[PDB]
This record gives sequence, C-alpha cells and structure tokens, in this order.
Amino acid sequence: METLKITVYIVVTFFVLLFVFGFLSGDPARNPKRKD
Amino acid sequence: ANLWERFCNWVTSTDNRLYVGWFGVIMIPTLLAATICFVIAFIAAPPVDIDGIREPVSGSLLYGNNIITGAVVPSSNAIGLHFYPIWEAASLDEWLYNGGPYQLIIFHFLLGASCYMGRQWELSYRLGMRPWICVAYSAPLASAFAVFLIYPIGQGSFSDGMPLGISGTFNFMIVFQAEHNILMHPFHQLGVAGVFGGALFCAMHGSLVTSSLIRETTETESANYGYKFGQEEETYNIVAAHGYFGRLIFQYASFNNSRSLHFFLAAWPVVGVWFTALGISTMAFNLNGFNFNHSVIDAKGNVINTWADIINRANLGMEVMHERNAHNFPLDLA
Amino acid sequence: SYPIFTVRWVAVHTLAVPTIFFLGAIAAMQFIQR
Amino acid sequence: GFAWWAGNARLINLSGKLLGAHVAHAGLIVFWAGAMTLFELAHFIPEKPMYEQGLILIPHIATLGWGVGPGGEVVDTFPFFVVGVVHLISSAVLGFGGVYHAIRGPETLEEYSSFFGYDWKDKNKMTTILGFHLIVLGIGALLLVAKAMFFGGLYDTWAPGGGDVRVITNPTLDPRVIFGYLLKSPFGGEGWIVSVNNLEDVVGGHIWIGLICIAGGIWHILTTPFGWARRAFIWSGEAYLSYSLGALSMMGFIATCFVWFNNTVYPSEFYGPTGPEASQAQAMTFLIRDQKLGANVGSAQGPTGLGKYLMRSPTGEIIFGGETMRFWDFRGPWLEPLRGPNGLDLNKIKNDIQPWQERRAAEYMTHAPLGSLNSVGGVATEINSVNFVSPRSWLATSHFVLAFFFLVGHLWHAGRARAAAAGFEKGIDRESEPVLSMPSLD
Amino acid sequence: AELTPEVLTVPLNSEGKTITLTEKQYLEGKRLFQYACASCHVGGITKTNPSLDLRTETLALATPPRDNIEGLVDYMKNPTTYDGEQEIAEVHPSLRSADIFPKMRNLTEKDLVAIAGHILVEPKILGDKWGGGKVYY
Amino acid sequence: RGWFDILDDWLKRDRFVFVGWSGILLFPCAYLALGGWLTGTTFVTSWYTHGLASSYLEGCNFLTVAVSTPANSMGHSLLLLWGPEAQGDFTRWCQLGGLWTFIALHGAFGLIGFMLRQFEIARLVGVRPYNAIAFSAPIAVFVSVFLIYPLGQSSWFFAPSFGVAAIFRFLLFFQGFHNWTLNPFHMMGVAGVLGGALLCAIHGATVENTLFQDGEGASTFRAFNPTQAEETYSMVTANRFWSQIFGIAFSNKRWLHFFMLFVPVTGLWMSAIGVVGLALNLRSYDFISQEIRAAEDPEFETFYTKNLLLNEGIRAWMAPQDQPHENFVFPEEVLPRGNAL
Amino acid sequence: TTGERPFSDIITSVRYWVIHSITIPALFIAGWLFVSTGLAYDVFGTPRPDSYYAQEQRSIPLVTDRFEAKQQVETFLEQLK
Ligand code: CLA
Ligand code: CLA
Ligand code: CLA
Ligand code: CLA
Ligand code: CLA
Ligand SMILES: C=Cc1c(C)c2cc3nc(c4c5[nH]c(cc6nc(cc1[nH]2)C(C)=C6CC)c(C)c5C(=O)[C@@H]4C(=O)OC)[C@@H](CCC(=O)OC/C=C(\C)CCC[C@H](C)CCC[C@H](C)CCCC(C)C)[C@@H]3C
Ligand SMILES: CC1=CCCC(C)(C)C1/C=C/C(C)=C/C=C/C(C)=C/C=C/C=C(C)/C=C/C=C(C)/C=C/C1=C(C)CCCC1(C)C
Ligand SMILES: CC1=CCCC(C)(C)C1/C=C/C(C)=C/C=C/C(C)=C/C=C/C=C(C)/C=C/C=C(C)/C=C/C1=C(C)CCCC1(C)C
Ligand SMILES: CC1=CCCC(C)(C)C1/C=C/C(C)=C/C=C/C(C)=C/C=C/C=C(C)/C=C/C=C(C)/C=C/C1=C(C)CCCC1(C)C
Repeated sequence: METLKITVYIVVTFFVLLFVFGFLSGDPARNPKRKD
Repeated sequence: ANLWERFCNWVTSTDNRLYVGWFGVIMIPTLLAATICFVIAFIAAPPVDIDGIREPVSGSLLYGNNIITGAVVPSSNAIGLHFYPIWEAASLDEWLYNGGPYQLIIFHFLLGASCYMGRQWELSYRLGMRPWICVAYSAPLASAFAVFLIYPIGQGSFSDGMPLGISGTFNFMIVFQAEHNILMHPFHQLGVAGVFGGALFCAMHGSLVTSSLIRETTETESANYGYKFGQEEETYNIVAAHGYFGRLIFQYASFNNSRSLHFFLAAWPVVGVWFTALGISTMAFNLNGFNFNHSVIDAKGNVINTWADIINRANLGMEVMHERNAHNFPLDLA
Repeated sequence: SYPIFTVRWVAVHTLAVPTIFFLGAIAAMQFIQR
Repeated sequence: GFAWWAGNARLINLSGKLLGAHVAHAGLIVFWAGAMTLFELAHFIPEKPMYEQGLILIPHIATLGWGVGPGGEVVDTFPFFVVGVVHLISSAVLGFGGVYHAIRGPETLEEYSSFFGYDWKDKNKMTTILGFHLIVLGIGALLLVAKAMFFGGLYDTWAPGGGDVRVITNPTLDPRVIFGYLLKSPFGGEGWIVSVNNLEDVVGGHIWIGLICIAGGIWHILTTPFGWARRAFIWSGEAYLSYSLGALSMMGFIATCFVWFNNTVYPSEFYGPTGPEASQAQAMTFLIRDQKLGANVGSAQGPTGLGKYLMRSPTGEIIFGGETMRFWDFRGPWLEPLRGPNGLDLNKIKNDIQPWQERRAAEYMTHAPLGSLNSVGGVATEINSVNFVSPRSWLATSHFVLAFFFLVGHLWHAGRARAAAAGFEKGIDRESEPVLSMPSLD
Repeated sequence: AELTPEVLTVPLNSEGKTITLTEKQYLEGKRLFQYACASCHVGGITKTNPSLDLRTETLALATPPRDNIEGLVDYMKNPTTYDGEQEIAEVHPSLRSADIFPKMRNLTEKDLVAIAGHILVEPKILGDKWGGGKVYY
Repeated sequence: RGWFDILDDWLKRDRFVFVGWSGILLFPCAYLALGGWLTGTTFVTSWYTHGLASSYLEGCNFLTVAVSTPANSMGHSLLLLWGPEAQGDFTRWCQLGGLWTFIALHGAFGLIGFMLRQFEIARLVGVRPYNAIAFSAPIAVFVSVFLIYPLGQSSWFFAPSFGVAAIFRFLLFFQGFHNWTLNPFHMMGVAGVLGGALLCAIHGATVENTLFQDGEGASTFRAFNPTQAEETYSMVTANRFWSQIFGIAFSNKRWLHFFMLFVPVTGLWMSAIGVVGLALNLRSYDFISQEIRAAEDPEFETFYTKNLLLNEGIRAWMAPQDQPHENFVFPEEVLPRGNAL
Repeated sequence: TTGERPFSDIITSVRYWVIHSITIPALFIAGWLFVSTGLAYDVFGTPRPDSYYAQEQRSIPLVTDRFEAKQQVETFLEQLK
C-alpha cells in the first residue's frame, strides 16, 4: 500500500508540475494574433 | 528546437485531432482513472455499506443488478467526510466493502471535469475565438459539484452524495424532497423554468430556422444538402422567420437580431441551471423550501389543509421509510 | 390621425380591466382576519 | 464602445471617476455595517439567545469580547450601539468623497498628480499600490492581536466555566503550528484551517499574517516583477479584476465552511450550534434520558448490531451511535469533559454528566440549523410554530452563492482579458480567420 | 366554527372550579407558548422526551394533577417529574430557574395563566393532533 | 367579392395582433381558460371536492392556490353549467369543480386554435410549417396528462389540479403509486428535455463565441443586420473547436437546427406515451427478477428495493388525506415506518 | 408599423392619464368592495373562516353523489345555520 501511495504521490506531482510550468512557459504568447 | 519547447508546442498544438493543452494534462489522466474505475465497479464491485450500519447495498451487474438498478454505491457513513484512498485501507476487500471506489471516481471526475471547462477556455484562445463557451458549461459543472461534493460537505457524509446509477439517482432525489422540500424551493423552480424553457426555445429556434430554409433542393433530396459547410451566405431567411413569429405573437416579442437571439438562447438555460445548482448547494446547509404546513386555520383554529399539507403527507412517508434501520433517535438532523 | 379604438384596444382592456379589479380584491384580502 | 448595461467598463481608463466609484461603493459597505447593527440592536432582546433573533453582526462584535460576560450573557449593549453609529457616520465621509470624485473631481488623475495617477500597464506603479494595501491589511490583522492582548481580549467559548472574555497572553508563534494548519488535509477529522480550535493559535496566526503582509507590502513597493512573471500574466485592469474575483471566490467558499464547522471563532453561544454539534447533542440527550431510566448505554445493542448509544469510529474511538457516527470529529466545550483517550469515557458518562451539560445538549438539539426559507424551524415536514433559521445557515448559504458567482465573474473577466489582450475579444477577422490558415484535421 | 366561550372554558383546579378565558388570553398564551416553550413542545409533544406530552389525559394522570390552571401554573414555577418525586427545575424552564433559563425572566403571573390556558384549550380545538406527532400532521 | 371573402379580408388584415380564422376558436378559448384559472385561484375553494382551501380569498398564496379537480363522485362528468349536476347554479357549479372541466376543455380548444394559428400565419407568410409541427409536442402532453390519464382512471379527481403545489403533489403521487421515474418512456422524455436545454445553451454560446468582427464596438449585438446575406458567426471555427474539444461537431447548419427541433419534440412525445400507459395503471413498477430474489434472500438490497420502501411510505401516509372519498382509516400501528422516525 | 398609435406615445400623453387616473383606482376600489362587502363569498360559495365546520364538527362535508351533489352541499350549509 505504501508503495502504491508513493507511486501516486509521484505521478500526481509530475502532472501538476507539467501544468504549472506549462502555463509559466509564455502561455499568453500562444495565440494566433498578438504574441507576448 | 529545445526539448521542453517542442513538448510545449505539441501540448498546445491546434493540429492534434483532439486538443490536449495544459488543462488536458490533468484532465486526461483523471478522467481515465475515473472512467476505468467506474466501468469495473459498475460491472463487478461487491456490495457497499453505504449507510454505515453493516447493511451492504448491491450495486453491480454481477451481484444481481441490471442497467437500471445498478450503481457505484456512495462510501460509508462511518467514514463521513474522511478521505479514504486505497492506501488507507488494510486491503482492497475492506476498501470495497466501505465504498472506496465512489471516492476515487468522484474526485477524479470533478477534477477532470473542472479541467474540461478550462480546456474549453484554452482552445478558444488558441483559435482566436471569444472565450465564454466555458462559462456556459459552468452551469452543468456547478450542478455536478453540488450533488457529489457540496451536499455531502454540508450534511457531513459522502454517504449522502448522489449515487452513480439510475435508481440511485432517483433515491437521492426522493430523499432530498423529504428532507428539504425541494419542490417548494424557489431555486429548484427556476431550474425547472430554465430547463423547460430551454427545451421550448430549442424547439422554437429549430422550427423557425427550419421553417425559413431557402429552397436550394428538390423534393427528392434532403433539404440539408442545401447548405455547404463553410459557405458565406446564410442559409435561411431571418426576416421571414421574424415576420412569422412576430405575427404569431406580436412584432415586438420577436427577435430580428440574431446575436441577441442566440445570446438569449445561451443565457436562459444557463442562468436557470446556476440557480438550481445553487438550490442544491444551499439546501446543503438546510435552508429548505417554503414550509406552509398548517398555515391556514379557521376561526376556531381547526387546520384547513391546502395542497402544501398534502405534499407534507407524501414527504412524511418518504421521511419515515428512508434508511429504515439507521435512525435510533427521533429527529433526522442530517 | 390615429384610431382610438382598435382590435388592439380591445385585447389590452380585455386583460387590464379585470387585472386591476382583481388586484383590488386581493389587496382587500390581506386584511381578513379569522 | 460599451453599451449602457456594460457602462461601468467606460471607467477603465478614467482613474478619477473610477476612484469615486470605488470610494462611493466603500461607503455603501460601511453604511450597511452601521445601519444593520442598529437595526439588530433595536430588535435585540437580551433574554433570548442571539441565534433565536436573526442576528449576524452583534455576534461578530460579541466575539471580539465587547458587550458580553461569562456564558456569553450580554452585559452591556452600548458597545454595539457605538459600533453601529461610528460605521454609519463614517459612511457619509466616504459617500462624500465618492460622489465628489465620481462627478466633480478630475475625470483622470495622472495629469493632476503623478503619485495618484496610474496606468494599468505600469507594472511598477501597480505593485506599489498593491504594496500600500498589503501594509494596510497587515495593520488590520495586527489590530485584532492588539484587541486580544492589550484591549480586553476576546470571547473564549472554551474558557473554563462556560466561556468568558479572556486576554491572550501567550499567542502561538511556533510556525510548525501556524503553518501546520495550512498543510492539514481539508477532509474530515483534519479540516485544513477551519479546524483552528483555540485563540492562542488564532492570535498567533494574525501576528504572522500581519508581518507577512507588511513584509510583502515593502517588497512590492521596492521591486518590479521579474521576467518569468511578466511573461505569464496579462497586465490590464480587467485582468487584475479577474485575479481578485478568483481570490474573493476562494475566500467565500472558505468562509462558508468556516461558519458551518467552526465553533471557536463562531461561538455556538452566539451563532447557534453547528450541524454536527446539534446532531451530537441529540445522541447526548437521549443517552442522558435513557440512562436516568436505568438503561446501560454501554452494553445496549441497537437494531443493526451496532451500539444504540455508543460505538467505535473506524479508528476505534468510542463515539456516539446512530447516524451521527458521521459527526464524531465534532469537538465542543460541553462535550469534551466526557472524553478520555479512547474517546467518550463510559465511567464519566455514567457518573459525571452535569445539569449544565444536559441543558446545553437539549438546547442545541432543538436549535439545529435546519429551517425553511420562510423561517419555520426544524425538519422540512415540521408544522408551523417556531420562527427560526440558524445564523449559520444564513451565513453559509449566502456566501456559497456569492462565492459561486465571483468564480463565474473570474472566468468571465479572465477570458475576456485574455481575448482583449490578444486583440480578438470583439470577434473573428473575416479576412484573417486563424482556422482558415490552419491545415485540416482530417 | 369559532373560538366560543365554551371552548375557552377550562378547569381552574382539581376542586372542579372553572375559568373562561378571553380570546385575548388565548392568543396571548399561544404567543407566549411559541416564545418560551415551542422549541421543545411544538404541537403538544416533547422533542427531548417524546414519552411525555401535553395532552389533557396525560396531564390528568400526572402527580400532582396538571390538567388545570393551578397545576400548570405551579408546574411552571416548580416543575417536578411525572410522579412528583423530584424537582427538575435544573433542567426544565421555570420561574424557579429563570437564572439559567433566561426566557422565563420576564414572564408575569398572568402570562403563566395565559400559557396554561392555551395548553388546555388547544386539545379541544385540534383534537388528537395536539400531542399526537407527525402521524397527525 | 361575396361576404365570406369580405370577412377573410378582415380576419387576415395586418394589425398589432393578427386575428385570422383561427382567432375565432383561439381567442375566446384562451381567454376563458386563463380567466377561469385566475378566477378560481382568487376566489374559489376545494372544500367540498377535496377538503382543501385553494384561493387567495381563503388565505392561500401563489404556490398553494389551485383550481382543483372535481370530486371523485362526479366520475368523468363534463360538468356543464347547465348539466344535471349543477343544474345551472353558478355557485354550486364552482363548488363541485365545474371550473376544472371549464379550464381543461376551453384550454384544449385553445391549444387547437393556437396550432391552427401557426398553420394560418405560416401559409399567409410563405414559410414552412415546422413551428406548428413542433407544437404537436405540447399538445400531446396536455391531452395525455389532463384528459387521457384521468379518463382511464375512476374520475377527473385524479388528474392534475391547476396549481403550483397541486402539480407538485401530482409528481409525488406518480412516484409512490406508478413508480414513474422507473418508466423508460419518462426517461426518454427526461433526455429530450435535458438534451433540449443543453442544445439550446451550447448553440447560443457557440454563436456568441465564434462571431465575426463586423463592428468596432465592445457590444457585439450592434454589428448584426437582419438583411445581411452573410452568416454572422463562423461555422468553420465552430466546427474545428467542437471537433477538437468533443471529438465530433456539427458541419451542417440545416441539420443542426432540425436536430434542435427533433430532440425536445420527440422527448415530449415519448413521455406522453408512457402517461397513456399509466392511464390504465400499466406501469413499469417492478423488475420481476429482483423481487423473486429479494423475497428469498433477505440480504439482497439494491437501490430498486430501497426506492419501493419509499413509495410504500408515500402511499400509506398520503392516501387518507389525498383520497378523502375513500374514507381510509389507517390506525397508527399499520403505518409503515423505519426505526425511530 | 401597422397603423395603431404607439404605446410609448399613449402612456406619456396628458389625455391618457386624465382618464386612467380615474379608471384604474375605480377598478381597484370596485374589487376591494367585492371582497369587503362579502359579496365574493356568496357569489362563489367560498366558506368564511367561521363556516368550514360546524362547532363540534371535524368531518369534511365531502360531495359523494353525482346527481344529488347540489342537494348535499345545501344540506351541509343548513347544518351550520
Ligand atoms: C456601486 C454602484 C455604482 C457606482 C458607484 C457607479 C459609478 C459610476 N458610473 Mg455606473 N452603473 C451602475 C452602478 C454603479 N455605477 C449600474 C448598476 C448600472 C446599470 C444601469 C450603471 C451604468 C452606468 C453607465 C451607463 C454609465 C455609468 C457611469 C458611471 C460614472 C459616472 C456617473 C455620472 O456622472 O452620473 C451622473 C449622475 C448624476 C449627476 C445624478 C446624481 C447621482 C448621485 C451621485 C446620486 C447619489 C445620491 C446620494 C444620496 C448623495 C449622497 C451625498 C452625500 C454623501 C454628500 C460613475 C463613476 C458613466 C461613465 O462611465 O461615465 C464615463 C456611464 O456612462 N454607470
Ligand atoms: C482611497 C481613497 C482615496 C484616494 C486614493 C484619494 C485620492 C485623492 N483625492 Mg480624495 N477623498 C477621499 C478618498 C480618497 N481620495 C475621501 C474618503 C474623501 C472625503 C474625506 C476625499 C475628499 C477629497 C477632496 C475634497 C479632494 C480630494 C482630492 C484628492 C487628490 C489629492 C489628495 C491630496 O493631496 O490630499 C492631501 C492629503 C492629505 C490631507 C492627507 C489626508 C490624511 C487622511 C485624511 C488620513 C488617512 C488615514 C486613514 C488611511 C483613514 C482611515 C480612518 C478611518 C478608518 C476612521 C487625490 C487624487 C483633491 C482633488 O483631487 O481635487 C482636485 C480634492 O479636492 N479628495
Ligand atoms: C494580495 C496579495 C498579493 C498579490 C496579489 C501579489 C502579487 C504578486 N507577487 Mg507578491 N507577495 C505578497 C502578496 C501578494 N503578491 C506577500 C505578502 C509576500 C511576502 C511573502 C509576497 C512576496 C512575493 C515575492 C517574493 C515575489 C512576489 C511576486 C509577485 C508577482 C507574481 C505572483 C505570482 O506569480 O504568483 C503565482 C504563484 C506561483 C506561480 C507559485 C504558487 C504556488 C502555491 C503553492 C499555490 C498554493 C495554492 C493552494 C490551492 C491554496 C493553499 C495554500 C497552500 C500553501 C496550503 C505578483 C505581482 C514575485 C515577483 O515578481 O516579485 C517582484 C516574487 O518573486 N511576491
Ligand atoms: C468586484 C466585482 C466586479 C467588478 C468590479 C465588475 C466590473 C465589471 N463587470 Mg463583472 N461580474 C462580476 C463582478 C464584478 N464585475 C461577477 C461576480 C460576475 C458574475 C455574474 C460578473 C459578470 C459580468 C458580465 C457578464 C459582464 C460583466 C461586465 C463588467 C463591466 C461592466 C459591468 C456593468 O456596467 O454592469 C452594470 C450593472 C447592471 C447591468 C446591473 C446588474 C444587476 C444584477 C444582475 C442584479 C442583481 C439583483 C440583486 C442580487 C437582487 C435584487 C433585489 C431587489 C430588491 C432590487 C465592469 C468592468 C461586462 C463586461 O464584460 O464588460 C467588460 C459584462 O458583460 N461582469
Ligand atoms: C368558439 C368559442 C367557444 C368554444 C369553442 C366553446 C366551447 C365550450 N364551451 Mg364555452 N363560451 C364561449 C365560447 C366558446 N366555448 C363564450 C364566448 C362564452 C361566454 C358566454 C362561453 C361560456 C361558457 C360557459 C359558461 C360554459 C362553456 C362551456 C363550453 C363547453 C361545452 C359547449 C357546448 O356544449 O356547446 C353546446 C352548444 C353548441 C355546440 C352549439 C351548436 C350550434 C348548432 C350548430 C346550431 C343550432 C342552432 C339553433 C338550434 C337554431 C335556432 C333554434 C330556434 C329556437 C330558432 C365547450 C368546451 C361549458 C363548459 O366548459 O363546461 C364545463 C360551460 O359551462 N362556455
Ligand atoms: C410548463 C412548461 C411549458 C409552458 C408553460 C409552455 C408554454 C407555451 N409554449 C408555447 C409555445 C411552444 N411550446 C413549444 C415547445 C415546448 N413547450 C414546452 C413547455 C411549456 N410550454 C416544452 C418542454 C417544449 C419543448 C418541445 C413550442 C415549439 C411552442 C410554440 O410555438 C409556442 C410559442 O409561441 O412559444 C413561443 C406558448 C403557447 C401559447 C399558447 O398556447 O397561447 C394560447 C393559450 C392558450 C390556448 C391557453 C392554454 C390553457 C392551458 C392549456 C390550460 C390552463 C392553464 C392555466 C391557465 C395556468 C395553470 C398554472 C398552474 C399549472 C400553475 C406558451 C408560452
Ligand atoms: C456615484 C454614482 C453615480 C451613478 C449612480 C449611482 C447612484 C449608482 C452612484 C453611486 C452613489 C453612491 C453609492 C452614493 C454613496 C452615498 C453614501 C454612502 C451615503 C452615505 C450617507 C450617510 C449619511 C448621510 C448618514 C447620516 C448619519 C446620521 C445623520 C446619523 C444620525 C444618527 C445618529 C448620530 C445616532 C443614531 C441615530 C441616527 C439618527 C441614525
Ligand atoms: C491568520 C490565521 C488565523 C487563524 C489560524 C491560522 C494559523 C490558520 C492563521 C494563519 C493563516 C496563514 C498564515 C495563511 C497563509 C496563507 C497563504 C500563504 C496563502 C497562499 C496563497 C497562494 C495561492 C492561493 C497561490 C495561487 C497561485 C496561482 C493563482 C497560480 C496561478 C498560475 C499558475 C499556477 C501557473 C502560471 C500562471 C499562473 C496564473 C501564475
Ligand atoms: C408578482 C409580480 C412579479 C413580477 C412583476 C409583476 C409586476 C408582474 C408581478 C405582479 C403581478 C401580479 C400579482 C399579477 C396579478 C394579476 C391578476 C391577479 C390578474 C387577474 C386577471 C383576471 C382576469 C383576466 C379574469 C378573467 C375572468 C374571466 C374571463 C371569467 C369568465 C367566466 C368564468 C370564469 C366562468 C363563466 C363565466 C365567465 C364570465 C365566462
């Protein structure tokens, strides 16, 4: 169970960081008109 | 050309058949976890002691249910609002008996569904659209939060959140009526108005546009072949539809502006469903429907019944029968 | 040069005349005691 | 470009008229705080609990230690009156400044003075205004610490003896406790910050928050946003309003749960019992009643096989039985005398229940926060007779609703700000429709 | 049907003397019963001890008899258990305990009579609803 | 240029409210249905038919006021004013439930008139008559619920009464007695109404958020012109959006707006059919396989069995007051009740 | 657009309000009187607060015959005289 807990904590942290840093990577600029 | 930047480009690419996006990055795993657990539980989960009284309710197909009676059963009243992930159970067998799977599914779904709404904003931004389609979906989303999260929080138990099944749904709405007189609550009445009105204006708008299609076809072909995807000309005559509908009522009760008309179509069912989600969300704190029981008495003081008193007799029969073994004291305070 | 009495005039007063009367009767009712 | 029904969007770049709008609206807030208090005091009857009287503001004042003595017995009404008057009077000064600035003052500020004028896109001016307000907020949090420690203390429902105003001499500074709350689970038995249950921790947290806010206020006056922050946010008035709508919405949901669950900074003496409290109080009541009749409440098996009066929680603690098994995380001062380390203690239950505890449980049971919209107390099938809806239901429901709509307002304004910033909030350019320059999906 | 003097006529004591309330006393008593007593005795039941109600026949079999103005006014001053064996002022509202039950502080002697009158009149009007509970709602 | 033509000229004149030949059926009947309901709910009781108060005059409010059905003892009597029941006494007619039949019948003939008006105006204007067709769905619901359902039962008494809370009572009745939520025809109606409401909202929002920029202002309404040839929103961008978000999208504006007609109309038609079944007490009340297993196996419990306990509660607890002509006396000891409650 | 007089032009007109500041109150008062006189009770058969039951009665006077129903309610109303 503790192995399952660890695994889920890891997978979740992974996806949540993708999300945080993805939006930190200049998201306003990724549109079709005015990029900044 | 860098690794992270190429990944970011694929995540946000407008060229994927299905858009991913950063909301997609959370949505996809959580909706896969909730979907997969739901399907397996619906087919083969063993009975769950929803009410904490060691009386398990059989919800799955292999335990003698059909599509209409089956459900993922809410987790145990003994758990209340405690978090019950798998790794907090001594074993899967325990987690199953106590209704673990409901928690897993509703938390993953509500997350993924919140990200669904955000994904709607996102792709709207990548395509140069206006952004508020997601605001329309917030109405259904708020409704799902009310019956899966808010009402449990206020009543203190996920055992009182809505079951994931067809008859479980009906069970939830019958018990709600006995405990909150939801029919006599104005916010539910606005939900009905939002939903009846929504279906009405759906039919109206569809019949008016359909009534004013411009002849582009022959009687041996579907009229639908008169419109070509991406054509610049509008495909019906709006002045003809205005001319018919304004004479069916009077001129000034009819829309000649297609923008106002379509904004009306959007706002009526959305606002009505906001209110009904707000209904469930505030009855969660026991601010219940109007109570006119014995409100009419005669000159001597005999009670003169009204239709509200008749509703009460039906609510009483719901009250006294539901969860028939779970109450030991005279008032059902949650 | 407008007409005063129309089909329109009739439908309006069809509804408005007894609406008020009705409102008056319902106002009077708030003061009934048992 | 805006219509009458979006007419306040005409103020976006009129910093002077927009000042008046804000300060006039601030006056409305202070007016209602003052007027509502005087209404409540004019209707107040001291011999009736506050929560039988539809009062939501007197309870906030009483909680600060004014007007009340031991038991929450109301001792002196004058503090209430003072609080109402000073607010009501203060709203005329804000009304005055608001109408002046909205109607007669300079439409725009940045020509009259370079200090009060602002451009939304001026990141340094905006972090500076942010900083000043952070300091103010920090000062405000410290005002509460001052009341608690130096000007008479606060009402303490847990004070030994039934509750009383107590001066807080040892606020909790240990950051393991203060920040510990911020890391507890929001789920049952944990309760995130809603579980704070003593005034030492309340006061200590406000010390931390006051310093943090003063510190950040100075930080933001002195800095400009770093580049990663410049590239991740939209910098416009609407964008900033959207950020705050989001923050207010989250705060409204928290407040909802605070007033529904917490009986420390919302003492049940003033606000009525919580849902869980009331439900625990019913099992207490019939346990008392039945034990006086001779029942052995410990050995009594109920219909299900579970104890009729007492059972175990899933971690074994002895708890009240029946449906209230869900509410065993409840803690209240009338109940704790009965708890040992295994949970409720059978020998204290048999031997040590006091009349004041019997009274309190009957009172709370019969004042559960259940009621109709037209203020008929009790379960929804109850007959008319009792005019009563708990202040906690009124405060929880209202703030859930406002929290919800501010979330809708956040989505509304955040989407709009993004689209206006990119230049397509008004629609798609027919001669440059992005999709028409993209490859087909299939 | 109306609030006639015959219905407003209730026993004063066990001796058998009787007293006729006014409409005013009756509505006075109803109001005061909602203020001070209905939180537990709505409709003539007792929410915190459903085994004891306010029906006239129950009061009659109480020790001392409480089916009369005197017995009821006394009860509101110095409440006892149903067999009369112990005083329960500590846990039941009473003038004897208005310190812990503040709502009793401003009840006057005539208030007590109007309250006791209401209790004895209401079964005559409502019948088995009075003290019968949800079955009769 | 005979007189029939002269009147046709006059009926079909363009005026603030069009009249038409259909107006002769429609307008008297619509006004009389509506007038009867305002009259009964303000002034008229249900004491002698139902044992209920039901007017503002009696102290009811807008939720509890109703024009209640006639007494069960009237069977399916038309209850004409001049009929053998009221014998021409207006006052007795009101006390016997005469306004119910008045409202239901004039209502039914108004509905016809209204649908004939949709036909008449559509023929005069030169559009196709799909709005009349769609309106067949409300008609189907009205006739099946207010007419067919009680005609299969013992009397009009058991139809819906014309009132907010009386209708709520009707909903609850159908749960306890018919287990109506279990009925697949109701379920298809639910999907039709809810799917209608969804379509309404999603189509409105899509149009408003794929608008072309046709004006300079922030209020986008001003930049439509009812006579422009051009579509005012981008079907193309709308289609890519929904294809990428949901997997499928509309590509055909005609199909879309027909589907918007199709969904709620069909749903209502399905529910109508199920209520026809309940006219005969032909319910989907039970699942036989569940009952056989549960009778034999006291540990077997599902949401289906839990809901029938509630129906059982409902019936025993509401029947005596809701059917006073049956003189049901249920002593306390026979009422079904769980523990404590 | 059809030839009747615009509404906005009628309800701001001085002539309009000269009539309707009489006709509206008269109707509001006519309706009042309909109730305050008691006439509404008699026209409709609606029980007054004192006349739902006889004094020691708790029976609803429920109609139970179709063709004798008129005579039944007439009987129940004499049981109150
Ligand atoms: C909190 C509420 C609030 C506030 C504070 C404001 C404030 C403002 N609005 Mg907005 N507005 C609101 C709600 C609000 N509005 C609502 C609900 C709507 C929807 C109908 C609008 C629609 C709207 C439009 C359409 C426009 C504004 C405009 C304006 C600004 C100029 C108004 C002006 O010159 O009026 C002139 C009005 C008067 C001279 C009449 C008297 C008004 C006074 C202030 C009444 C107060 C009386 C009070 C009792 C006095 C106390 C005195 C004492 C304290 C000394 C002003 C800053 C305008 C703008 O942006 O200008 C560029 C504009 O065009 N508003
Ligand atoms: C946050 C709100 C706010 C803001 C930003 C401003 C900002 C401004 N005002 Mg406005 N004003 C406000 C509120 C506000 N005012 C209120 C509430 C009133 C009514 C009292 C006025 C009445 C007013 C007038 C009559 C005039 C202005 C003018 C001005 C400008 C010049 C200010 C100056 O040099 O003052 C000089 C600064 C001082 C004398 C220092 C003041 C110290 C204050 C009073 C103490 C603050 C303590 C504390 C924060 C207050 C809380 C106490 C309370 C809780 C009990 C400037 C743009 C002038 C202008 O632009 O005209 C063209 C002008 O003529 N204001
Ligand atoms: C009203 C409050 C407020 C506001 C609006 C801002 C606004 C801002 N701050 Mg300032 N700040 C404040 C208070 C505030 N600050 C205070 C009091 C302090 C002192 C502690 C600081 C210290 C501070 C520093 C040191 C810095 C800023 C920076 C910034 C900018 C970037 C913010 C950002 O990216 O956050 C977005 C946050 C993230 C991307 C990471 C946050 C992740 C957390 C863990 C999420 C938790 C949410 C969760 C659901 C709720 C539970 C909480 C949890 C702890 C339990 C922005 C202008 C930056 C800047 O440019 O400065 C010039 C910067 O470096 N702020
Ligand atoms: C801090 C809060 C805040 C602020 C400052 C703004 C500011 C603004 N909003 Mg946002 N908004 C907010 C909260 C806020 N909003 C919330 C919570 C929502 C969610 C519903 C929205 C949703 C929203 C929309 C949909 C739109 C705006 C728009 C706007 C702009 C013009 C609004 C206007 O003139 O309305 C004028 C005021 C009215 C037309 C009257 C509104 C009346 C409400 C609906 C009735 C409430 C009745 C009350 C509860 C009960 C009645 C009781 C009875 C006795 C009277 C302006 C920039 C517009 C925009 O985008 O411009 C850029 C716009 O289109 N707002
Ligand atoms: C076209 C409009 C219209 C329609 C369709 C109806 C339809 C109906 N009304 Mg309504 N009614 C209307 C207008 C209408 N009414 C108006 C304007 C009023 C106000 C006066 C009323 C007042 C009213 C009342 C008070 C009642 C009805 C009732 C009825 C129902 C029974 C009708 C019946 O049996 O007719 C029978 C008669 C006919 C069908 C006429 C046939 C005509 C033939 C073809 C010609 C015969 C000519 C003659 C014999 C020749 C001369 C003879 C010699 C002496 C010279 C039915 C649902 C009753 C009801 O609802 O029951 C509950 C009821 O009590 N109506
Ligand atoms: C309860 C819900 C509900 C109501 C109130 C309602 C109402 C209406 N729908 C109409 C139309 C439509 N409805 C449509 C689809 C639908 N309509 C639906 C549901 C409803 N539709 C649903 C769900 C759909 C989806 C399929 C279409 C497609 C149309 C139209 O074309 C038409 C329209 O123009 O709408 C814009 C109008 C017909 C006007 C008319 O006949 O005037 C004449 C009035 C008459 C004949 C009097 C009728 C008397 C009634 C039957 C009996 C008496 C009722 C009492 C007076 C009131 C009782 C109130 C208590 C019950 C509380 C009217 C506004
Ligand atoms: C700016 C604007 C333009 C467009 C229209 C819109 C109306 C929305 C708008 C907004 C206007 C706004 C919000 C106006 C703000 C005005 C405000 C807040 C007015 C406040 C006035 C307060 C005043 C006098 C208070 C008077 C106080 C007095 C004597 C106190 C006397 C009393 C005392 C001292 C002891 C107790 C008894 C009693 C009698 C109450
Ligand atoms: C004061 C008090 C009294 C009672 C007791 C108690 C001890 C609890 C006490 C103390 C309370 C304390 C100290 C509270 C502390 C609260 C704190 C630190 C709040 C934390 C706030 C942080 C939040 C939201 C951050 C939100 C972050 C968001 C938007 C990020 C958004 C973004 C992301 C994720 C990616 C890039 C784009 C963008 C938009 C920037
Ligand atoms: C509450 C509210 C919130 C939103 C804003 C708003 C201001 C609208 C508002 C207020 C609206 C109010 C309260 C509206 C009330 C309107 C009412 C009471 C109007 C009543 C109109 C009644 C009318 C025609 C009655 C017509 C009666 C007729 C034919 C009866 C005919 C006949 C009958 C029934 C029997 C046979 C004989 C005969 C003569 C043929």
